Amino acid sequence: SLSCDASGVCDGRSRSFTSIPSGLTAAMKSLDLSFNKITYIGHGDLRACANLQVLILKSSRINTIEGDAFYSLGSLEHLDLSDNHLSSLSSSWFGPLSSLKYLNLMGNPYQTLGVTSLFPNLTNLQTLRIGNVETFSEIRRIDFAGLTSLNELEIKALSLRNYQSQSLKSIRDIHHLTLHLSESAFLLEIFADILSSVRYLELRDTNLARFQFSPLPVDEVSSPMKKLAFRGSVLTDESFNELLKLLRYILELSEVEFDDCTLNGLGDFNPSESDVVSELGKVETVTIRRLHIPQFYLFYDLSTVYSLLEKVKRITVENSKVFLVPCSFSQHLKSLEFLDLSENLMVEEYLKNSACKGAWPSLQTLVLSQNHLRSMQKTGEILLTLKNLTSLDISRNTFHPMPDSCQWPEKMRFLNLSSTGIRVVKTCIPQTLEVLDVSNNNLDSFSLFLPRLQELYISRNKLKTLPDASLFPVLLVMKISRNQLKSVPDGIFDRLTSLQKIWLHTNPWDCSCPRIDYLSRWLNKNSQKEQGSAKCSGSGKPVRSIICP
Ligand SMILES: *[C@@H]1O[C@H](CO)[C@@H](O[C@@H]2O[C@H](CO)[C@@H](O[C@@H]3O[C@H](CO)[C@@H](O)[C@H](O)[C@@H]3O)[C@H](O)[C@H]2NC(C)=O)[C@H](O)[C@H]1NC(C)=O
Ligand SMILES: *[C@@H]1O[C@H](CO)[C@@H](O[C@@H]2O[C@H](CO)[C@@H](O[C@H]3O[C@H](CO)[C@@H](O)[C@H](O)[C@@H]3O)[C@H](O)[C@H]2NC(C)=O)[C@H](O)[C@H]1NC(C)=O
Ligand SMILES: *[C@@H]1O[C@H](CO)[C@@H](O)[C@H](O)[C@H]1NC(C)=O
Repeated sequence: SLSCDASGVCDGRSRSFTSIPSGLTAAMKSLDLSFNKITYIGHGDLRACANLQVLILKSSRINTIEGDAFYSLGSLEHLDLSDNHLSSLSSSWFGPLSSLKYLNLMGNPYQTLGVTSLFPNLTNLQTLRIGNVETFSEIRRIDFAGLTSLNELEIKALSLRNYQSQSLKSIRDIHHLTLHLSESAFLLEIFADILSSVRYLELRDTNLARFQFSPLPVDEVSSPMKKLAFRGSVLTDESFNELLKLLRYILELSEVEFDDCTLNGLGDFNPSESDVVSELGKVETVTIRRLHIPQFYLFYDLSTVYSLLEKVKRITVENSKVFLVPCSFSQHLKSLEFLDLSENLMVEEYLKNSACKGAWPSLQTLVLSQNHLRSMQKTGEILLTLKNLTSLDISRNTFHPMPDSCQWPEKMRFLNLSSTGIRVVKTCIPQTLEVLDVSNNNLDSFSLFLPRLQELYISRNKLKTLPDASLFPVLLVMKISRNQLKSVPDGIFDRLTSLQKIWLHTNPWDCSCPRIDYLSRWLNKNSQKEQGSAKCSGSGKPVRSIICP
């Protein structure tokens, strides 16, 4: 019942197969037998497809596979056996897969990878995923023997009971290691074994409240780790300080991320300057998303973080209930160039303290997207302290109408006012602008002369008339989809002499011929410039298809 295309890609997915279909051929390049009910794979089921490159067997109900089932798949590059019922793995399955690049064994109920190294013959392996949520409980030294370099290694071990020291040490290089660990018990041992190989370590769902640092029993070496991320972790202010002590081993770390974590303030954590980490090495990017701090009144005089972020260039603290960045802290972020405080609780009065006289000295880009700002004039006035600011994003803030006169940072060339509920644009917006986004608002027209404007985004508004071409003599990009445009003045787009891209779709274009002639002809001569396709109101026919005699 399977169907193959002309390139040997065959689909046998979501059938009710209870066994590998018979009559497979050497012409098959890809076989998808996922979501079936193939309980057993025998000695000869896959012997005929010797040229197979891709074999997907996800979520079928495989519980038994004969040891030599893959003997003729010497050209196989992708094998997905994830989410099946394999409670035991056999080294025999992989012995003949010399061309294998991707192997997914995750989601099967085995407790360990077995007593025999499974991957020594997989010399070309690039991606390996293993483990499960409830049963994988031990990682052994023999587990990764034979593997030298991997682009991605994912180990799901939420129920881990034991990690044999040095298990991960035999791997020479790992570009991205993803570890699902529920407890911090083996973190020091694991960390010690990946110091020479891992370039990006990602730790998921780890409760690190009990984590405590101790120098590692390993020889000194230059670690290639550049990125470290924690996803869904639980920390205490004390354990966080302990984690920072690991930085001494990863001197090239440049980026750190904390997503969906929770930080608990002990309330007794009174560390001396001796045990407190105040240096952050070469970390230049810090990204925090959805951080939950239960009781902030349980933290001490957090001034150590001031010396911690002095060299950081990019900081993101998104959707974490931030309502204030104290002035003294802002003054210490001397190297900061990009600051994103999207989806927080910032209001003008507190932003005024956050952006005090010498705050964020080097700042070039400030994102205050989804906050509680109400006045564009007051916001611009407050930000005059940021002398080097060139880009400002205040989108998704509910602003009252803007006035005719406003003060803004002198170098500001980018301003995002998308989704701010504005009904009119006034001269509050400066002529220094090169990029303006006023999309998703309630605008009925646009008449602002912005001589240096290179990009205008005004999609999702209520314009019934295209803004005058003379308003943007050097415009490169115009986005005006989803408005209420029915026509355009003859020759208008040819007057946008620098135009490179334009979005005109989702508008009720009137394709009656003694009117749509110019637009249809322009679209035919400028297909490269159009993004999306303008369609006629009613028929839904592409505007370009219309030809007026
Ligand atoms: C961020 O913006 C600030 C703007 O204040 C930049 O700092 C300012 O840099 C200028 C030029 O280097 C300094 O002006 C100089 O003042 C002396 C007076 O002693 C004068 O003789 C010179 O002719 C010149 O006008 C100014 O003092 C300084 N502002 C401060 C901090 O007081 C800063 O360079 C920008 N950061 C980056 C990396 O873009
Ligand atoms: C002006 O600000 C706009 C509002 O933020 C911005 O549009 C938004 O751009 C982001 C970034 O791509 C989109 O985010 C999408 O991707 C993230 C991460 O994968 C998801 O979490 C989001 O749900 C979303 O799928 C937003 O969708 C998009 N908002 C919309 C609907 O417009 C503009 O790009 C900014 N203008 C300029 C010129 O930079
Ligand atoms: C891989 O298969 C070859 C087949 O000749 C076998 O000799 C070898 O032991 C297997 N794994 C190793 C150790 O390379």
